[PDB]
Amino acid sequence: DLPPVLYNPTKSYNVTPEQVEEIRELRAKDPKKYSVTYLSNKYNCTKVFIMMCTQAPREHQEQHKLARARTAENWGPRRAAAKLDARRRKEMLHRGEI
RNA sequence: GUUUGUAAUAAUCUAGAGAUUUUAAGGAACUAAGUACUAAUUUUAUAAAAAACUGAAUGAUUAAUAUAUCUUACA
Ligand SMILES: [Mg+2]
Ligand SMILES: [Mg+2]
Repeated sequence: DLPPVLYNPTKSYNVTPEQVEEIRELRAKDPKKYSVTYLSNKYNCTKVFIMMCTQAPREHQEQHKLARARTAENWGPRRAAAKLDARRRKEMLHRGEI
């Protein structure tokens, strides 16, 4: 037999051309309430696909980048260095260096 | 409280060195309790750098994409 399975995903198509429009009007109506997680669970999709059909307005996106930047300034020199190492190992991996 | 011991003044007595009384007097390094009388008392004194890796469980938020082309829209 073959060795154990580690990653065998299954693609699904649960959204229709009409439901895609509902995802667009909702995301633009209230991006705070109709988050991508809420729309993902509502239409039984992946959080990525929700982002492939529509994007939040530029105003809602800037506050997301700020929220992640404010939590980053709370890191000390020891945690900020470990975070940067984790981001470099990933880039090095895809360059064939790891 | 404890300790030392009956200060001075005054009264009386005394050859006079002294005695008696006021007198358990007057003191005191010490102990205990109480008391803010003195000192803890000058305008952001100093030091302290501060959340690793992998697996598992379980959340939040988000383009967390690519290819073709050079024009597109407005006025
Ligand atoms: Mg005694
Ligand atoms: Mg860690």
